[PDB]
Amino acid sequence: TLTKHEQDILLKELGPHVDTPAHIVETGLGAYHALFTAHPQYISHFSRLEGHTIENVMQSDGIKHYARTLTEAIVHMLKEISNDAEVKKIAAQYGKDHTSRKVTKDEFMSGEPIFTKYFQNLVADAEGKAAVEKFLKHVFPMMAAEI
Ligand code: HEM
Repeated sequence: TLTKHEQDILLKELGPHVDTPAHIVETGLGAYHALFTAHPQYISHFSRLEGHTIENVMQSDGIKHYARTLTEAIVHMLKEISNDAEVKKIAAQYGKDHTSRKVTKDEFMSGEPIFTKYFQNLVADAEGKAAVEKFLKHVFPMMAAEI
């Protein structure tokens, strides 16, 4: 798992992407955009997005809700990453929050490489890009266990 320094560095580099209400939504939007471009069939699995296509999903109201809650969840896990017990608990709950019968463990897990590339591209440098991957590779399976 992340060392204290890796957590600090990642928080620093993600900070300017997760500060303002707008940036928090913006960050989440990009992640889902990447996800739906690779897997447009996942769109209909998000209840608020039903009927949208990849052509128009980014303009829905629903995607802003999802964008906000995604960014918030990622940041929350990052902030607790040095608390083994807490991050495990938070991660498990976020997995459980994926109640929809439309989403499976395997579908969830397929988002890992996509979110990894996205967040790596979003952060500034090599040290942050490596920390992103270590961070996501660690937390994806934690959440998926409860899906
Ligand atoms: C970094 C990894 C992820 C995190 C932290 C995350 C977080 C969340 C959170 C917090 C919610 C609840 C939002 C609410 O109603 O309050 C949610 C919903 C959802 N997520 Fe994720 N998610 C992640 C990855 C994915 C992936 C890759 C998929 C695609 C398989 C996915 C599919 C869904 C679906 C279908 C919902 C339910 C939308 C609803 O019921 O309205 N998530 N996600």
